[PDB]
Formats: sequence, structure tokens, C-alpha cells
Amino acid sequence: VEPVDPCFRANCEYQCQPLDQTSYLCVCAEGFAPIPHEPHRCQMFCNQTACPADCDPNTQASCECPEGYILDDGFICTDIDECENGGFCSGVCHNLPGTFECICGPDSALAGQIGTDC
Amino acid sequence: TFGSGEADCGLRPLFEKKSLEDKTERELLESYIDGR
Amino acid sequence: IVEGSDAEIGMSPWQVMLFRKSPQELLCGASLISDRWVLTAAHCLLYPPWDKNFIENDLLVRIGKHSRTRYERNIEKISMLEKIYIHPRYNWRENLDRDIALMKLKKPVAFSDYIHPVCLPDRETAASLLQAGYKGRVTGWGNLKETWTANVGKGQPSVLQVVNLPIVERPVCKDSTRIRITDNMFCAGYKPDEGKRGDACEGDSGGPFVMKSPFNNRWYQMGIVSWGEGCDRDGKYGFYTHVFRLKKWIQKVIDQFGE
Ligand SMILES: *[C@H]1O[C@H](CO)[C@@H](O)[C@H](O)[C@H]1NC(C)=O
Ligand SMILES: [Ca+2]
Ligand code: NA
Ligand code: NA
Repeated sequence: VEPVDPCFRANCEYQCQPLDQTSYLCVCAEGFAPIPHEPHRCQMFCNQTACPADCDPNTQASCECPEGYILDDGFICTDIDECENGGFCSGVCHNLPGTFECICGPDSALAGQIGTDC
Repeated sequence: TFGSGEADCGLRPLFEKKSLEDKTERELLESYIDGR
Repeated sequence: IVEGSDAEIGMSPWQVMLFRKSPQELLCGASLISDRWVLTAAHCLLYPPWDKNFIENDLLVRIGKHSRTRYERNIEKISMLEKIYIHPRYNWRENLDRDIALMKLKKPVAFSDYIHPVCLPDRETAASLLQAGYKGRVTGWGNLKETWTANVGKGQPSVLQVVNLPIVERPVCKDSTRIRITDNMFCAGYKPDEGKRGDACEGDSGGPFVMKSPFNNRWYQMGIVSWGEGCDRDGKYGFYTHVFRLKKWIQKVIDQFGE
């Protein structure tokens, strides 16, 4: 019958963007990305010091923050500085927005691990 | 071991350690005085 | 905390905040009893009737906090939970008897002006301090009023709350409720004729009921905010988990599962 919009039969939480006449992709609003294990669903992300929390307006003050972030004043998700905090990395630690890099050795080259300790 | 009674616990850096008393600390101390 | 006041910076360095990751919210209070052990109430973590069952990865342990909402960077410290130990004989079926749980932290917390463990009472401390009329202290970030209906108040505090409450004689605690009271619990709070008031409330559970020793000037955790009926009602008293009575179990899991 050419051509079919694949999104007509899609069940995305937020939006749907067509790829082919047969395939599509469920996408999210800016600041959100599909959940890896739930591709039709969305979850907030942040790559800075802070980003507004994902709060549900159907229930007062129920907010979500991505991993590595913690709710702060003004319902904002702020980055947890695992290096300054301590206890997350015993080797050399570099803080990241959302996680941290832990360098472990004491051998040559040294392994750069993301989000895990030595 | 734990619970031996030798550990350094119960002393606040900003209070007992500096010989400073908090606002209502006296109230608890005054409750110990029993009426004969 | 109902009828309390703003805690001073460093007033309760042992006060711990159990924080739920999803959604991001206060779960309950707790206490630091060593550099790797945290004490709280069992009902905060497990209550089958409501299908409540929080595991190590569902929470964050926040030590050294003052403000309820602010992320106190470089002041507060976040500790990861290695293992939660709920008392095997915790009676969620009826009384909430033995409402107690231990949490071993993955790494030892760094002591500071805002972080420092409270002492646990020994036999003598418990006998000398745990007497009717003697005042203890309760702290927490819980509700400022019984809420959950109509009520004029700020709801949740902006800063850690503190209240001084006197221990009540056992028979008066017994006659105030129809719920069976065990020796693993004690009640505290003012009587109607005293005028002064105050009480723990929702969200305060797990927080410590401490007493300062007139002998050695150290603070001891005599109780854990466990339960009550409403909050700050006349003729009602907050019920606390008797720490000394369960000290044998505390010492058992800490010795077996290491310090
Ligand atoms: C729930 O599961 C956890 C393990 O994920 C276990 O520790 C706990 O005892 C269980 N409790 C109930 C009531 O299912
Ligand atoms: Ca980080
Ligand atoms: Na979205
Ligand atoms: Na009252």
C-alpha cells in the first residue's frame, strides 16, 4: 500500500521516530534516554554538576535522579563526588558526572576502571 | 572487642571535646535530681 | 519530631539518615555505633504486610547531616551498605517487638566534627539512667505533626530536629495503649499535667534516644524510635526499642560478622 509509518503500531512511552518502512525507535525528551533493559521506556540522565530531578507531578515531591546523583535543594540532582567522599576507590580517583574513574595498580600502564573499586 | 566500654564514643568534637555545652543539655542533667 | 527545635551543628554526630534511592527520599533515621556499624529499627527495612523489604542497594547511608534536603558536600559522608542484619525474632506479626536492625558498612566512615559514634549502655549505665522522670533526647528529620489528614504545620523540617523527653514508668506506658508492651521496649514523653510536650513521629524511626551520663559525660543510646499511636497525643507516649535488653544480639552479630 506504500508507504507505512512503523510508528503507528509502536508503543513508546514518550515518542517514536521511524527508521525504515518496517522499523522504528522509541526515543525520549532531551535530558532522558531509553532504558537499556526497557527500550520503550525513558529515564533521566545528567552529565553536569546538577540537572533538575525527574519528579512525578501526580504525587507531590516524588523525584528520581540518575545513578551517581543525589537529590538536593530545589529538587535538583547533584553529582556525588566519590573521590572526595572516599570509600569508593582505594587507588587514584577521578570524579565524573554520574560515576567516577578508579585507577588501580601498582603495575605498569595501570587499569582505568569506571564506577568500580580495585 | 565491641561493647567493652573502652572505645572513644559519646563525646562530641564541637561540645565536650571543646568544653562547650549545647542549649538544652542542662535540662537532662537537671532531670537526674530526685525529690526526697 | 513534634514540638522539637533545630538541632545545633554537631549536636548529634551519631545521627544517621537512611536515604531511599528510588524515589529519592528520607526512609528513616539511624545511629553510628562504630566506624563500620549503624543501628536502626527493623520496621524501617522490613514489614511483610505492606510488602516492605529494602535491600543493601536500595539505600544510601548519610552521616554527618544537618539540613534535611541539602546535599552537604564535604560535610556529610555517604556510606555503602555491605549487609543488613534484621533481628531474627523481630515480631512484625503483632507488637513490633525487637524492632532492631544492624547495618555493616562496606568501608569505615571517617570521623570528624560532624561524624562520631555514640556509646551503647552497659549494665550499670542502663540501670542508673533508665528511670522514670529522667530525660533522654530524640532526634530526627521526620514529620513535625501527625499529618496524614488536616493539620497546620510545616510538614517536614528543613533541619534536624531535637526534643528532650522524660522516661515514663512502665505501668503508665502499659495503661496508655491496648497494644502489648514487652520488656524490649520502653516509652517516653510528657504527661498531660506537665504542660510541656513533644514526641517522635513518622520518619523518625531508627533515630536514637540518647542520655548524657552525669558520671563520665558521655552520651549513650538507650533506645531506638520504634512506634506509637499518632504523634504527640495526650495520654500517649512514644515507644522505643530498649537497646540494652538487645545488646547481647548486637554484640553477637558484630563479633561473628566482624567489626
Ligand atoms: C526479601 O528479600 C530479601 C533478599 O532480596 C531478604 O533479605 C528478605 O528476608 C526477604 N523478605 C521478605 C519478607 O520477602
Ligand atoms: Ca561523581
Ligand atoms: Na522522556
Ligand atoms: Na504529648
